[PDB]
Amino acid sequence: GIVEQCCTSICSLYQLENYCN
Amino acid sequence: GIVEQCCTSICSLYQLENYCN
Amino acid sequence: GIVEQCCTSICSLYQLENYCN
Amino acid sequence: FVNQHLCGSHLVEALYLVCGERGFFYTPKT
Amino acid sequence: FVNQHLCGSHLVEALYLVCGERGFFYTPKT
Amino acid sequence: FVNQHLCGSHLVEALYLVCGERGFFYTPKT
Ligand SMILES: [Zn+2]
Repeated sequence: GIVEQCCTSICSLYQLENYCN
Repeated sequence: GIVEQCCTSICSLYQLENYCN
Repeated sequence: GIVEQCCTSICSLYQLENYCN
Repeated sequence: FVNQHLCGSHLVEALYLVCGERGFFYTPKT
Repeated sequence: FVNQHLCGSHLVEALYLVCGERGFFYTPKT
Repeated sequence: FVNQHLCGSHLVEALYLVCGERGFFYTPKT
C-alpha cells in the first residue's frame, strides 16, 4: 500500500492526498 | 546497549523506560 | 556537495555553517 | 511538487502537512 | 504498545515521549 | 562538537539549528 510504496520506491503528494479524510 | 538494540533489532517502550531518570 | 557528503560519509557543524546566509 | 522517498515517521509528517485540518488515516501493511 | 525500530534522532524523540518530565539519559556505545 | 551522519530531512533540521536567524540555502546535487 501507500506506506510501503513511499518507502520502497517513491510517491507523490497527490498520491498521499488520497489518505486524507 | 539500548541505542544499538533499538536500531539493529527492535525494542519496546518498556525497555526504553529504564533510561528515564 | 554537502548534502551528499553528510549522508554518504560524515560532516561537521563547521562545514554546515558555510551554507548559512 | 516533487516525488518523495518517505519511510517511518517521515511519512506521517508528510500526511500531516498534506492533509492539515482534514486529518488522515495511516494504514500500514501487516 | 508495539515494538519499535528506532535509529538516530528518532530514538531520542521516543525517549522524550516515554520519559516526559522525568527526563532521561542517552548513552550510545562508542 | 562531534561529526554527523545526516540524511534527508535531518540535514535540514541541522542547518536550521546551526544557522538560526541567518537562514541558509539547501542545495542538493541533481
Ligand atoms: Zn529519519
